[PDB]
Amino acid sequence: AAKKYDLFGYEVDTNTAPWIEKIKKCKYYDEAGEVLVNMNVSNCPPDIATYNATLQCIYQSPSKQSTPVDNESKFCAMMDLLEEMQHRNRLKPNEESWTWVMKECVKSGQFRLGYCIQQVMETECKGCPADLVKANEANAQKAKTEGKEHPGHLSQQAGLFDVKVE
Amino acid sequence: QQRTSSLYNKTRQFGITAALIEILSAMSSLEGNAMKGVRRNKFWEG
Amino acid sequence: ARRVAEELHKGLKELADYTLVLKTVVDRTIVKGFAVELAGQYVNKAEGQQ
Amino acid sequence: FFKTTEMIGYVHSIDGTIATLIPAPGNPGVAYNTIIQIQVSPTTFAAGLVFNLEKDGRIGIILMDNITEVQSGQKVMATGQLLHIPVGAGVLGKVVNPLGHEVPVGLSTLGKVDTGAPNIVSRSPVNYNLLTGFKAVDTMIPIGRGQRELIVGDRQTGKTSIAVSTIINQVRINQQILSKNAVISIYVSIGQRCSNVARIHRLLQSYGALRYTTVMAATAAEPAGLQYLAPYAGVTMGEYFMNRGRHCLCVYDDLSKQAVAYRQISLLLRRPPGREAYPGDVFYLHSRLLERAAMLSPGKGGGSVTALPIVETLSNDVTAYIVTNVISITDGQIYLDTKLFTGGQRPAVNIGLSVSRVGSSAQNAAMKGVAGKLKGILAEYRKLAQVQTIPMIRGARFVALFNQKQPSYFMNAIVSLYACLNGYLDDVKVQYVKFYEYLLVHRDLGIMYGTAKNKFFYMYVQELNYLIRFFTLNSPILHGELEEMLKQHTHLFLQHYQSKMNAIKSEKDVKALKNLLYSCKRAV
Amino acid sequence: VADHKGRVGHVSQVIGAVVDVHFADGVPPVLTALDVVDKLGRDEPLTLEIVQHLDAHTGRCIAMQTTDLLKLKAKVVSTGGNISVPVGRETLGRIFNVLGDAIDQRGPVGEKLRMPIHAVAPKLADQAAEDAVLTTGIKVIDLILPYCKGGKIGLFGGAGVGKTVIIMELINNVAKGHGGFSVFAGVGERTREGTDLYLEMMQSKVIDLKGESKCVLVYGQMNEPPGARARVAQSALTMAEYFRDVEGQDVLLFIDNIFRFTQANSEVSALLGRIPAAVGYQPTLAEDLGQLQERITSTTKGSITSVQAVYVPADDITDPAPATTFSHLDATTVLDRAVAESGIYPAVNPLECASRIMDPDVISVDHYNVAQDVVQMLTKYRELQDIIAVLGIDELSEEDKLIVDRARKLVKFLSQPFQVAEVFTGMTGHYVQLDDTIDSFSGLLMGTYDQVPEMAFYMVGGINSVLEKAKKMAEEAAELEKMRRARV
Amino acid sequence: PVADHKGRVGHVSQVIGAVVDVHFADGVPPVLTALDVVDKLGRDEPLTLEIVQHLDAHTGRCIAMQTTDLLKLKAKVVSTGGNISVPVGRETLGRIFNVLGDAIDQRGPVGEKLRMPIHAVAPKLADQAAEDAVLTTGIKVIDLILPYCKGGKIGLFGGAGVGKTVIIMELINNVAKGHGGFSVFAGVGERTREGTDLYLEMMQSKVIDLKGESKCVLVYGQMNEPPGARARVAQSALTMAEYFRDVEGQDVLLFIDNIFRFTQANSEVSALLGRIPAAVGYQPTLAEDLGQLQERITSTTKGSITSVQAVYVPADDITDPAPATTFSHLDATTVLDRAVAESGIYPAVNPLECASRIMDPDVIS
Ligand SMILES: Nc1ncnc2c1ncn2[C@@H]1O[C@H](COP(=O)(O)OP(=O)(O)OP(=O)(O)O)[C@@H](O)[C@H]1O
Ligand SMILES: Nc1ncnc2c1ncn2[C@@H]1O[C@H](COP(=O)(O)OP(=O)(O)OP(=O)(O)O)[C@@H](O)[C@H]1O
Ligand SMILES: [Mg+2]
Ligand SMILES: [Mg+2]
Repeated sequence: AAKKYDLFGYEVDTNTAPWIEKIKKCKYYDEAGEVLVNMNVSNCPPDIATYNATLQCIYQSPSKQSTPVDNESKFCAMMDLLEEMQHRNRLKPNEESWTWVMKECVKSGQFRLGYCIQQVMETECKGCPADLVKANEANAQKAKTEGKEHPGHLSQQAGLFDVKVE
Repeated sequence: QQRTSSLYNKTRQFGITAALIEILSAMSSLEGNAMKGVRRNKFWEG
Repeated sequence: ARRVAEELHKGLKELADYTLVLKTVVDRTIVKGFAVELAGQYVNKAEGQQ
Repeated sequence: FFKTTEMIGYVHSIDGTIATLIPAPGNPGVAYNTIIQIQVSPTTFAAGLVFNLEKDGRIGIILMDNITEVQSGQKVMATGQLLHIPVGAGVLGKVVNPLGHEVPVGLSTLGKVDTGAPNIVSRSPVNYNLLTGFKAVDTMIPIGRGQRELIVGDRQTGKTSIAVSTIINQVRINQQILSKNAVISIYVSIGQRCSNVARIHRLLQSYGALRYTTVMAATAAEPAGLQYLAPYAGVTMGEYFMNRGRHCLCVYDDLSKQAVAYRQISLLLRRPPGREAYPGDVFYLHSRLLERAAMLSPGKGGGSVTALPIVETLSNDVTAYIVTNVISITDGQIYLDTKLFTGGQRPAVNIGLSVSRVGSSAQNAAMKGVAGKLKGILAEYRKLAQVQTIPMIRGARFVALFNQKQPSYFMNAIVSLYACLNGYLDDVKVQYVKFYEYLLVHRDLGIMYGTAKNKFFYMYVQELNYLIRFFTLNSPILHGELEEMLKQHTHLFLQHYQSKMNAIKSEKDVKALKNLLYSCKRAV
Repeated sequence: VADHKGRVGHVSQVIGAVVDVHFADGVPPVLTALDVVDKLGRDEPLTLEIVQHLDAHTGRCIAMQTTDLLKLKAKVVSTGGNISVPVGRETLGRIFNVLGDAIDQRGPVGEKLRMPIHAVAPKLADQAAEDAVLTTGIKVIDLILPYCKGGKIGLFGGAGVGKTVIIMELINNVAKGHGGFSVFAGVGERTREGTDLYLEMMQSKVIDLKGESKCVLVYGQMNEPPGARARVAQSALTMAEYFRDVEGQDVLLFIDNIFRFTQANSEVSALLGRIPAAVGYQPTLAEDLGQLQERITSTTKGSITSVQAVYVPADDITDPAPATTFSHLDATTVLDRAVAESGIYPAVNPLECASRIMDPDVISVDHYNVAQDVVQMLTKYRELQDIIAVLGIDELSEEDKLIVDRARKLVKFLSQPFQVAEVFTGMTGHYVQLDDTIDSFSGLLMGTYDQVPEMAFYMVGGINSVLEKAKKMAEEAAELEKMRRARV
Repeated sequence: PVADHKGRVGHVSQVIGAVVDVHFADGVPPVLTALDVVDKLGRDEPLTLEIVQHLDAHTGRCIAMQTTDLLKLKAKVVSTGGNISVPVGRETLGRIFNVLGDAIDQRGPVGEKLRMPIHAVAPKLADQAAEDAVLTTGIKVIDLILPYCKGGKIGLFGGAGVGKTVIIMELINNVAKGHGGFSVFAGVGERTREGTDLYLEMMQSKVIDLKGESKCVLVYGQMNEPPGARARVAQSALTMAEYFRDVEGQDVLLFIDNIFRFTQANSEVSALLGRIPAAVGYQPTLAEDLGQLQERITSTTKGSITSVQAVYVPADDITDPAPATTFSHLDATTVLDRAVAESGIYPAVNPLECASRIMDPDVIS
């Protein structure tokens, strides 16, 4: 729209649409990160629209890479991206940004994370989508019925001279 | 005592380092000022 | 060796009018094969103790 | 179509590692700082670096490899190029040497090693933190990406462990977040022992850090040329990622031995010795190295090379020539006092002398709240050292918590610090702090003794690390549940565990409790 | 041969950053610049400045860039004169290197003239005779070692002792409010520090790229080769002379760090083939500083206030470089590492400091009398501290203890939190007026404040700040005695 | 295989002190090559030279292992075809050798079956041991407080009057008894009086059984020998130990007495060549010289060599470059105090003054 300037005052390209197209054509969500890297290297700072597309890819992508990666997490990847947008690029996440996070929690089954996001959206955004909240509660109940509410290694009781300190 | 023995050691090391350099800088003057080349003289005239 | 030297001579434009003389030297290291050096360019087609 | 090389001359003198070349009359000629190849055998070659072109055409080479096979009268070929080493992602997880050759380990981009540093208008202030995994060094001595942080200490004080562990602490983070923010690592060993390199390599492989780490080794037995050149090659491999919007964690172990190697080469060339027999340009040796580490500007992509040079002092003397020179180049220092290390307080980070000049702006909001107060609590503690006021109690607990062996996950570290800062550990005895921390992190007493009321804030939810890092623990979203679980954990611990530990008199029980504490101290 | 523009020579020896060039028509005059015309796969130009004549045809030179990929028998062409820098008001608001090229990636400078870096110093008849007090806002500097307007100032210090912080504080306190112009010379300093300064100036609008600026920034940093780091000071000083003379304008010249200039000359000297002096410096150490420092002076046309940071290697203040610099300074500020380790910032060592305007004929009589009295007691305490170290405080006379207590309060009082070190100190900076400092220290000597706690003087401003921190400390004691009573 | 430079003839060009320049018509042999002065000269011992530098394509500078008296210019010199060769095998047990690997014990021919060069590259990074292992010395103090590291270096601080000789002999006996490994003792700059005493004592303890089987080799480069010998005797002993480590796969013990004299000897040699000394006055290659020696002492996949080196601190300055550089390669420290000995405690070891790096649960139980 208008001229945007960097730290020292040099202007930056604002045509982020071509890169958003590339992000929307990625299969694995670790490829979207490379596009963002290329954007910065080309002096094209990402904007909110680009981040929403990236968060969508992290949610719609099958995996991080073609080969499995140990301890991979979509939720962790998305939250880090928001931190970059908020605390380093000084761009406030919008409602759409948090909706993707809530969707992943529902899809993954991490109901305890979903609770926190629900409060986050209500506090910052104009509430939380009703369907996601109800779905998150449904996941919690099924775990409660199935006895998976908490990790079970924790429930086993141990005293002073019983803990194995591992 | 520990602070003074530390400086004594640091002073008997700096002393040996800085003295050997002095004597080895003069060795280079007396050696680097030994002009050489191909002397151009009427050597037959001798 | 002569064929290699002639080919190297052809490549060098700056030696267009120079005539190729061949001088043989015994390189103590090489056990088999040869090598050719002409105006800096060096081609080795030799081997050493395996 | 022959694979013609370019002969320049013949080896004339071999004075240890340095050497001289006599030109062949009327031959092409060589350039400065280029790489020459001495033909040890018709098929094998040895590398050398041009250092001096003389009036008579004689060339001054610094030999690098196969120095035992170099003999006078051997032909020398010229590459005509400055040393370019293989760099990229295909070199990660490998052990190499300064020349780029791979080093076998017991079971195609090229980078120039003579590139200038980024200029004034091609840099930016550090804003992204680089977590070392140690509570003391992440709270009181923040380190940012693009910073040069010296690690100064005496021998066997743990200088390497604090750095190598930092290379390990990034494994978990790199596996979760997008690969763009992953911190690839280079470990340059300069003059160390081959045994130490093998131990470090196997330690990294155990935690699976080789996928994001590469090693560049130059053992003591190797000639000075490789040692003098190792850090330049290591940073060059790191500059590959910096110029592409990614981050690196080049570590040098250690610059002190590099200076010795450079001094050796200068003295063998008979150059004017300076202070402590070091050459006059020893400062420039490290200047052109650490300056190549920077936080590139957004226009240049926003990459970074974080530098962790290591320096060895003698008798805790920080006034040495080399130590002061490096301190005058880096952006901060981590001082590892010998007395603390021998006293059982490890990693023995002397917070009093340590400092970070540019790292405050990188510290995360969550840690910046628990740190500013921790600064005052510890500052008073040092001055005060039996009347035990609140600052003294909290200060003592903090010192106990700083004792670590392995890097701690961010969530575990910050939560423990917050608990101690708010006084939840006041009733806990100092010797039992580690056991309290282990229960808080690994175990969960609230779930154990059927008294759980929280919905999401449980320490077994490792995904909260990125919510604690986004909202700060003192947020309306996470603050309420954080206090509840801490209160329940403290109450249960005091009711069940500490009470029993205070009622142990049997000698067998005493040994049992003593060994429990040792295992907890070594594990969180 | 009077004019050598275009004279062609050939490289004959490359020892490092030192290159010999053979001109068959006669070596161009000394200090002449030459360009390596031959393209040898380089990415940057190569300019060599003549430094010696070896014969009627050969000449040794120092390169201002790296000498990589340079072969013998490479074509060199004379530039027809010495290295020159843009000068004028067009330079304002710009970043330059040793060669006068702009490195701010903004646009053409458009200077109306270029002037040579090497120039003759002012003569005796041109020297000035004005003595005033440059009020910095720092208690120790203003009271004991007052700075003189238009006078040389030196900040001697070790590594990580506070040289850069003090300069930034001075820039904030003085330079930003200074009506005249300023030149910041960076010589062998961190490139990050230069980046921060450029951003800081633009925030304060001392460099208004869309308006009018008042600061030039010449930078040759550690990464630069020894040749560049040696001549960067001359280039920056050249601009300052122009402002002083051609415009009669007051100038503030901030040099950081002057020591690297001497080090750079030492590094090249070892290559030029000179027998080293003591320690290993070049035999011309004194001459080089004299030529450079003599040009940094205030003449009858204008005034240049120069503040130079000096690095003391291995904390050896007797090192040839810093030792020779003392004689070229009106004001001297010596920083001590041990003082810093005690939590006292700035770490000025008042006993080892000196000033030229510490004269009743210049400063007020009360200022002189108070400043002398403080130093006298700080000298008594040092002697007493030798007895205290071994035996203890209790082994002193009754009056000696009183001196110790007053001296300790003086030492604590001299500390001050700077507005630039808020991050490190965690406290808001203070700006103490000259009159407040004089009156505040006078009372402490008189004994009027013998009933104030010692730590109430630590990291404060004037006496008003002292008497408020004391109040808070006493009130906080009520939260330690009332709580005690509640506990009991 | 045979090296082409064997039998190459040259002539002594220059002689100064212990430094001799030899000119070879067909080309100077490779550096570190050994040459023999065939010229008779009416001497009492043969003269051996070792090439250390190449002055030109034909001239080479060497250091004499014996006195260079009666050596005239133009004297014939014949190359030996390689670096100094030392006998290696089980036939060297219970025998005394010098730098050149010659039996100085006057007890008949060695009768070795193989020889090895003095200078050998250190084990590659791929040959390093998979994990650190403890060396059970059989001594309660050492095995408990300062355990030894298999393939590590142990600085045995202490002088005469604390039982150093008996501790050395006990370790030699225990290692063979428990681990079945042999021992090599290297007297570098050793007083010839003390060297004789050790040989007599070892015969009395039967660690050197002349009529039986011995479990120790001796290599003595005493003080009386020129600096060119005192700088290579340690390497010769190390070569003997390497043979047992690799060919036999044992866990050998290499004693070096002292390691400071090795630094001093290599410092004198560098000075003779004219190299500019570094700080204090040691050779500029101080770090490399120790590295080329210590690095060869490590635990490989075949065997191991644990070294017990006696360290001397000059002027009682622990920051001196020699001990300072040495400590960077020491894995353990064993301190002997006279006060402990005077109290009737043997071995006289100060438990609180010793240290070890394998004192970690990750290594020991
Ligand atoms: N945080 C720690 N907790 C416990 N032990 C530690 C810690 N850091 C280091 N150590 C131990 O201390 C010893 C020395 O560690 P390290 O090798 O890192 O030291 P260094 O500074 O590299 O010394 P050197 O000069 O030998 O390289 C090792 O046994 C190591 O396991
Ligand atoms: N006035 C001050 N108040 C508080 N801390 C200070 C002050 N001056 C310096 N320091 C501390 O000392 C550190 C180093 O200061 P500074 O950057 O001025 O060093 P220096 O003298 O320029 O040293 P060098 O340039 O060799 O690095 C700062 O990062 C800060 O921690
Ligand atoms: Mg280390
Ligand atoms: Mg500074």
